[PDB]
Amino acid sequence: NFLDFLRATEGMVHDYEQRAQALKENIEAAINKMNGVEPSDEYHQVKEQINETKNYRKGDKRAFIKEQGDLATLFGQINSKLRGMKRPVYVAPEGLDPKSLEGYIANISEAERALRSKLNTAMRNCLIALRKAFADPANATDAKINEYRTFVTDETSEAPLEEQVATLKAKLEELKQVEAQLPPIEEAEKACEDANIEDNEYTDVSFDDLQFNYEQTVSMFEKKIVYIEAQINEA
Amino acid sequence: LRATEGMVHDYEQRAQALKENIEAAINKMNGVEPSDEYHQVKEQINETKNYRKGDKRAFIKEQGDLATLFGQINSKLRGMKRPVYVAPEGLDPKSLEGYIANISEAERALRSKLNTAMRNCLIALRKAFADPANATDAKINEYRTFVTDETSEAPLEEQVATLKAKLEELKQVEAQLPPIEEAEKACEDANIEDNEYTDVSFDDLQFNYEQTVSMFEKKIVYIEAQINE
Repeated sequence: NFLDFLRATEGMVHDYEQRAQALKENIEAAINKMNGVEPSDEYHQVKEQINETKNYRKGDKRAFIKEQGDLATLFGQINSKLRGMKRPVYVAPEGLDPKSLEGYIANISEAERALRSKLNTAMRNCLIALRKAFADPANATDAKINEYRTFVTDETSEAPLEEQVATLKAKLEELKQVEAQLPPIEEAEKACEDANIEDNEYTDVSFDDLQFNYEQTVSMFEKKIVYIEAQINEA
Repeated sequence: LRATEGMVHDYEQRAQALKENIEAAINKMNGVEPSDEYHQVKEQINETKNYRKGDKRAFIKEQGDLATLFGQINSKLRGMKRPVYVAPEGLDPKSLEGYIANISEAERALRSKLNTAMRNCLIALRKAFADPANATDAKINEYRTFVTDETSEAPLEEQVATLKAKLEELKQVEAQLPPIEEAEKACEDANIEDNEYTDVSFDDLQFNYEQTVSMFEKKIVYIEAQINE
């Protein structure tokens, strides 16, 4: 009968209006949350921020999209039933019609892409910083060792043997100071591996290359001092 | 006496062997052609890292050992008031140091070669997903636009048929989805975590298809309901 139809279509309108408003408020809260995110400059924080965007993509993002489509269906259904009964058309409140709701879906979709893009930028810059944090002192220390490598491999001295030995011992003591500068360089490399970094355009040395260069250079100094002191004992 | 004879023969044999080993390793590196497939390029990069901790260390250690040995020989000869030992051409410690310099440069050049192949590889993997994903997303959205348009002045039986005809067209899309999921899995195998070239994941696309189909089905049902009323 006619009063049942009117009551049923009124209840559908009441359900549509309440859900459309709730959808709008929910999208508004989620888009504001996205736009409020400030990307970190620390690796594990950015990775969690990126992981947070995946919770939206798997959760409310689908909930919003489904509910917009469900409401667009319901709006069409309401007006379908009204047309069939020669009733006035149903007009949703301003900003709550299905097309407005569709536009809010596009709004948060834009905000979602924009958030993801700035998080990806912050992640690449974080990785570039981690690379440079290893490269700069690694390049410094490698060049410093190589200076001492050049000295100990020079065969050109015509100085008396005792002066050669004193000079070699003094340079070795200098080089040995480098040993204390290595632990922080290893730490920087480990931080790179913690971020799963697998290339470093900024250096051509690994920490093991550096540690090994130091140890071998020190040993060459030691062995040269020994054999020159053997020469001095033979006189 | 014979100590120096034996060290010289040992030096010259080892200096020559180091020269030839570095030379062969350089040729090998210079001859690597970067692959275009992710797993191959990954394994090419793997081998440079194994050179880095294998023969690279062995060549560097041996160059330094031979510099030391050349030093020991001449220290012994000077103590004995004898003339200095001069290595054969190309085998002196400075030449060996230059061969270390040479292979270091070949290592560097190859490593960047492989790093760009890997970058372009991950780009191609991203595009292999993005291009069909973007195309299918637009296609689904075309049918989403159709079913959410309520401008039809036609008999209900005719709207139902048109909606069923459009739905059947839309269901042709489902067969396009499995190749797109495999393109995503291929990205996940290369540990790709970002895609600048698309705004849609595979689950986004699947969901859009599932919801758009369902909106057609529900619109069919409530117009069919109006037909018998």
